[PDB]
Amino acid sequence: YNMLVFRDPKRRPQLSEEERAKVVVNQAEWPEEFKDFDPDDPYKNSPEIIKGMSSWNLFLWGVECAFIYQFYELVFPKSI
Amino acid sequence: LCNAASKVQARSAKKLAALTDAGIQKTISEHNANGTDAAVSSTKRYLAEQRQLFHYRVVRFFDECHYIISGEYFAQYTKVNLIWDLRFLTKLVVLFLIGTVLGRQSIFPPIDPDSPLVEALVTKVNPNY
Amino acid sequence: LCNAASKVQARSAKKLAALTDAGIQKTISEHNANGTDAAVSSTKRYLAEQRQLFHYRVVRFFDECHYIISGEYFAQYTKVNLIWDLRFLTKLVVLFLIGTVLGRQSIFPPIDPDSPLVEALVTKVNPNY
Amino acid sequence: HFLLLMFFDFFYFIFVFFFYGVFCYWFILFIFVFCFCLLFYVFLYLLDLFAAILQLFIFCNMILQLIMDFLLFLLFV
Amino acid sequence: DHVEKAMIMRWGGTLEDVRKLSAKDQLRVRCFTDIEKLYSAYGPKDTYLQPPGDTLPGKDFYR
Amino acid sequence: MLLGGFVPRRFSQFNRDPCWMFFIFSVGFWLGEYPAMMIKYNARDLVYDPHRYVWSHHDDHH
Amino acid sequence: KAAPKTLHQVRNVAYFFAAWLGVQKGYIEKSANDRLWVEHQRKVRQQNVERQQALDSIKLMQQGV
Amino acid sequence: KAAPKTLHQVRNVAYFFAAWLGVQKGYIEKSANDRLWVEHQRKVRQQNVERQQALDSIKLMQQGV
Amino acid sequence: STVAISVQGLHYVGTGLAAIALAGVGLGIGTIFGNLLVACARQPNLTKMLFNYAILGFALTEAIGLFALMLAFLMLFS
Amino acid sequence: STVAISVQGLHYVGTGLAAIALAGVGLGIGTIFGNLLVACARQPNLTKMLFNYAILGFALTEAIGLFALMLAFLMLFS
Amino acid sequence: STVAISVQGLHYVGTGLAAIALAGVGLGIGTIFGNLLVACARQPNLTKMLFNYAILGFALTEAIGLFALMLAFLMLFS
Amino acid sequence: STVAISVQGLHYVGTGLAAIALAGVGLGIGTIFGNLLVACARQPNLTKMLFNYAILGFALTEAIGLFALMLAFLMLFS
Ligand SMILES: CCCCCCCCCCCCCCCCCC(=O)OC[C@H](COP(=O)([O-])OCC(O)COP(=O)([O-])OC[C@@H](COC(=O)CCCCCCCCCCCCCCCCC)OC(=O)CCCCCCCCCCCCCCCCC)OC(=O)CCCCCCCCCCCCCCCCC
Ligand SMILES: CCCCCCCCCCCCCCCCCC(=O)OC[C@H](COP(=O)([O-])OCC(O)COP(=O)([O-])OC[C@@H](COC(=O)CCCCCCCCCCCCCCCCC)OC(=O)CCCCCCCCCCCCCCCCC)OC(=O)CCCCCCCCCCCCCCCCC
Ligand SMILES: CCCCCCCCCCCCCCCCCC(=O)OC[C@H](COP(=O)([O-])OCC(O)COP(=O)([O-])OC[C@@H](COC(=O)CCCCCCCCCCCCCCCCC)OC(=O)CCCCCCCCCCCCCCCCC)OC(=O)CCCCCCCCCCCCCCCCC
Ligand SMILES: CCCCCCCCCCCCCCCCCC(=O)OC[C@H](COP(=O)([O-])OCC[N+](C)(C)C)OC(=O)CCCCCCCCCCCCCCCCC
Ligand SMILES: CCCCCCCC/C=C\CCCCCCCC(=O)O[C@H](COC(=O)CCCCCCC/C=C/CCCCCCCC)COP(=O)(O)OCCN
Repeated sequence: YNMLVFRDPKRRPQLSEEERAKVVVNQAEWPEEFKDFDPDDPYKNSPEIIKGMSSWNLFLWGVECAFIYQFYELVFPKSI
Repeated sequence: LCNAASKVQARSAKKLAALTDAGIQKTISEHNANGTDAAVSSTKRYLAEQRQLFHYRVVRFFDECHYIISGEYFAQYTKVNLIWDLRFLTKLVVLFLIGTVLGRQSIFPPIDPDSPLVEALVTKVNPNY
Repeated sequence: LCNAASKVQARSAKKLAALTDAGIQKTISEHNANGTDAAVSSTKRYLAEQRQLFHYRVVRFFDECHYIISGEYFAQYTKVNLIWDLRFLTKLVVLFLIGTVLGRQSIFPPIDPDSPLVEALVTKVNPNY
Repeated sequence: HFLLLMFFDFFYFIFVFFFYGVFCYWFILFIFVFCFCLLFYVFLYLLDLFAAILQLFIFCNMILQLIMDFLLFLLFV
Repeated sequence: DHVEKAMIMRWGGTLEDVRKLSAKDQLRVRCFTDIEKLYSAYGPKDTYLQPPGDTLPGKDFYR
Repeated sequence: MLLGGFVPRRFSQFNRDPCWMFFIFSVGFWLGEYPAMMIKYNARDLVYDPHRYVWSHHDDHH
Repeated sequence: KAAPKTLHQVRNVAYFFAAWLGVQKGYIEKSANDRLWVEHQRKVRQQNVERQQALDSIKLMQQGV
Repeated sequence: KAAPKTLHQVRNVAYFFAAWLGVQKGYIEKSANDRLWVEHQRKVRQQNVERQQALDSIKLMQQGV
Repeated sequence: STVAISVQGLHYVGTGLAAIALAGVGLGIGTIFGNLLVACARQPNLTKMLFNYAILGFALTEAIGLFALMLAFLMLFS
Repeated sequence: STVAISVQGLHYVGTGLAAIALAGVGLGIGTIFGNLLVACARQPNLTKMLFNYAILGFALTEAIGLFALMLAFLMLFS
Repeated sequence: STVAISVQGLHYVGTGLAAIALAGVGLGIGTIFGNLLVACARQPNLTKMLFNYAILGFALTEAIGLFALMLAFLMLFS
Repeated sequence: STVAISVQGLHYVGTGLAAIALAGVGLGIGTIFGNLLVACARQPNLTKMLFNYAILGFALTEAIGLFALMLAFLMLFS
């Protein structure tokens, strides 16, 4: 998949179909971060860097900083 | 006008079927069987819970105030708490500015009668606005 | 300043203990044990559900439109439906009026330049407002 | 860069002073114009990115062509 | 620098004349300069071209 | 060269990496500064400078 | 999938549409008023120009060249 | 009852208080401006009265009773 | 003497001239697609790579036309 | 000394120039249908895909021609 | 000073320039009816389909011709 | 008599004339890609190589337009 011009790398298969069919999948050994692993969404279960900090919260933080940048002088104007 | 409506309905139906949440699917099936609305039911449940949790909010507020005032909050202060406090400060500043703008009911400060900008007010194209 | 705070906290604690809802009490106990906030958790659950039910809302809208257009809704029309439709009409009228006021950004219609009320605009006490 | 500056100025103008049309009955015209501006923005940035590298390539190629015009190669025996 | 030049030239031609204004007035002037910047080549040209019959001060106001 | 790295699948995943957290903060600033300019520069009480015809850059550069 | 016992979503869409139509009515009214006032100001400036020209003509006659 | 891991409610109250204080700042500013303009209009009316009285006095002298 | 004159309507003239820059742009795009068809007739299995190259050529030619159109609109608003 | 002159008729001249660009468009069209036919004769089996690509050629060239025509009409009424 | 002029005769000049737009248009048609012949000799069995496509191209070019003609006539009787 | 006259609007006219240069540049670029297609359908094994040369050609041909465009800016901003 892509996010703007950033494309997610994909690992090339190395096993042949015959060898691959003989592989037994045991997700019990897998880490909890990667279970029901999906190439189209590998980071769905990945932990947050800061607990409770959503992406929307950061976006809104930036929006508020922009509003402050544009509106601070309207409330605390300064002379030349 | 009808093909577009059918296409939109089909797309939303596909997306609804796609989600693999047991609770959401169960609620959707139950409401479809009963002919009721799941979203409105969710809204009513939420408002009921918030109505029943108001005094819980008050108790939590007093507990948090005691926690902060006692100094226990700053004893275990970390960088994450610093990030949260910076977010908090930013919201406070933006809310103060918005409150000032709403309080004076104007984006810009009003012009005093002795200011030389009064001419600008007199020469408004539309005095109604 | 402290006695009042203690009294308010005690009153809210009594009211919180009074309610006899098993689910609410269970959630409160669990969050108190874990030290988390129940009200905020309820809000997040609600928003998650509404985010996952958007396309359900779209499908329901199209189903209801088909139900109304097919004439099946009017076949079983009763007095209760009449009451609901009157409520619906009242809300529509009030929303239209509020929309007009917001659209012109004025409670009253603006004054035309050829009107004799222009003098009123000229003689404003505060031209800023 | 002149073109980029001028287009950015136009985009700022229409975005700031005509976005209110989203709430009006001519919203479709503004949405069409805005989509066209976004497309033009992306196209200009891609074109500039490609052109800068290509122009450096040609700048070095001219110098190497000067050098190659006077080089004589011997054959090993 | 451009903002200060506009303020000085339009309100006396001297820094002291600008400082005679209040902070609110300076805010208004600077925001008008921002407006002119955002219009640039596409905004109305009455922001710098005085229409005939306009009662506002002209270029020889301070001369 | 755009070879690899963490790529969030959707908006909600931008919080899974500090660098993309900073990126989404910056995007919020970028996109939210435009509404602020709409509100500020299309305000009812915004008034053009009375002395705007006293001087302009057009006469200066000419 | 039984027939819907409530029409909440249709009603919500209708509420939005009603508010939007009211907004359009108000916007049209305000735009018309703004155009009227722009024309009025233009006429005022034209009248001022004519008055100034008449004054200049009278002053020219007083000059008597 | 463990210590709170989040301070959401205190933050909400602080948000309300910040907005309220901003509202008070704006209200004070607007009220002061309104008082200034009221005084200005009163002065204008007083000046108009004085001008009318002076005109009437000059007309009285022209009457010459 | 030191006479000086400014003319208002001249910006309509220059603008029109810039529009003529779209004559060869138009044509050029034409030409590309022309050749494309012949190519797709000569090597019908290459109906996608040739299409991609034609799109690239159109994009570059449209950039040139756009360079000209910026001047055309800018003089018209000066 | 200053002399500001507003010549009204000049807006006609520029308009006409903006129409000249149409030639570079129209010719453009013919070229695409000048070669399409040949392709249809070379590979009659692709009478359909070639037609669609030529129509896309017409669209892109035609779009350049409306961009010029907008300048032509704006200066005719202003 | 403030000065304004209205040169009527200019309305002819623009009308002439728009006519030049036909120069390409006509030429374009020729190109079509050139290749058509070369296409009909190679594949005489496809005269009907090629003729229909040539008529299509002629109509598309005539559209631009009528646009230019409309501009010319408007600037002539205005 | 002897008058030093300074007309202001002329800088538009010249600017527009410079844009006419692009009419060639644009067209030229198209020609390249035209041949490119006819060259890729005649020896597809070299497609990549051919593409590279085309890009080189585009970069050389475009360069010239820039020259003209520069002049326009110089006269348009002076
Ligand atoms: C200057 C000062 C002036 C002051 C004036 C006075 C001020 C007011 C004073 C008081 C007056 C008296 C009280 C009146 C109250 C009226 C409101 C009320 O009660 O609401 C409850 C009522 C629901 O009550 P209910 O029926 O009892 O609900 C039962 C359940 O609880 C249901 O529960 P639930 O689970 O459903 O809960 C969710 C529900 C409840 O949510 C809410 O409660 C919402 C908030 C309620 C208050 C809203 C007030 C609105 C007033 C005007 C706008 C002001 C700003 C509002 C900001 C809201 C932000 C969210 O959500 C909604 O209602 C959703 C509504 C939006 C639907 C969106 C659908 C859009 C589809 C478009 C498709 C187009 C396709 C075209 C194809 C064409 C092809 C050719 O909801 C509404 O009325 C919603 C109104 C929304 C109006 C929005 C208008 C926005 C402006 C126009 C759009 C412009 C931008 C977009 C343009 C796009 C191009 C087309
Ligand atoms: C002219 C045009 C100008 C345009 C300017 C620009 C316009 C804006 C453009 C955009 C700007 C950038 C974005 C900025 C966004 C900022 C807002 C935001 O994000 O909010 C989210 C933020 C929560 O975000 P969070 O921390 O991420 O939440 C995490 C969880 O989601 C938490 O989830 P949860 O479960 O907690 O969810 C509930 C939560 C979330 O709820 C919401 O989201 C609320 C709605 C959010 C938007 C609010 C915008 C506010 C802007 C100013 C006001 C405008 C009208 C707002 C109407 C709201 C109606 C509900 O509720 C609250 O936040 C509650 C807040 C209210 C607390 C009430 C406590 C009062 C205690 C008083 C005790 C006094 C005792 C004195 C004893 C003295 C003894 C001596 O909430 C707030 O900031 C709430 C602000 C509320 C301000 C109300 C001020 C009203 C005016 C003053 C009061 C006057 C009447 C009463 C006087 C009484 C006498 C004292
Ligand atoms: C995939 C691409 C991604 C980006 C790629 C890179 C960039 C490329 C360039 C373009 C980027 C586009 C922008 C990014 C996308 C943003 C939207 C999104 O996805 O958000 C998901 C997000 C959910 O994601 P999440 O991470 O799961 O969040 C979990 C929960 O939100 C829970 O979060 P929490 O736990 O943190 O909760 C915090 C707290 C905080 O909650 C709040 O504070 C709520 C916010 C309140 C409003 C404050 C400001 C809102 C910002 C508006 C201005 C935005 C300007 C920039 C937008 C540019 C868009 C292009 O929440 C609450 O307490 C609950 C809220 C209850 C209050 C509701 C009532 C609010 C009343 C407001 C009053 C003020 C109104 C003005 C008038 C006032 C007059 C007195 O959905 C929303 O929340 C959407 C709500 C707002 C929708 C409209 C926003 C602006 C327009 C966005 C258009 C985007 C177009 C994209 C097209 C894609 C097509 C393929
Ligand atoms: C005894 C002790 C007493 C202590 C009392 C303490 C009182 C404190 C009172 C409140 C103080 C508030 C200070 C901060 C606000 C200052 C506002 C200000 O000056 O604004 C003017 C300035 C602007 O100054 P300006 O007015 O010159 O700029 C205007 C410019 N024009 C005119 C062109 C528009 O505003 C800003 O620059 C705002 C920038 C944002 C501020 C918030 C930053 C938050 C952090 C963001 C970065 C980190 C993100 C990380 C994300 C990823 C994480 C992994
Ligand atoms: C206290 C605020 C309450 C909020 C209620 C808002 C209700 C508004 C409903 C109608 C809005 C449309 C009105 C149409 C006409 C607007 C005209 C205008 O711009 O007037 C401004 C009002 O406009 C503004 O101030 C705001 C402009 C737009 C603000 C945008 C708000 C935030 C938008 C966020 C966009 C982010 C992306 C979202 C994408 C969604 C759509 C794809 C005031 O000035 P005038 O008196 O007309 O004269 C000024 C000249 N001296």
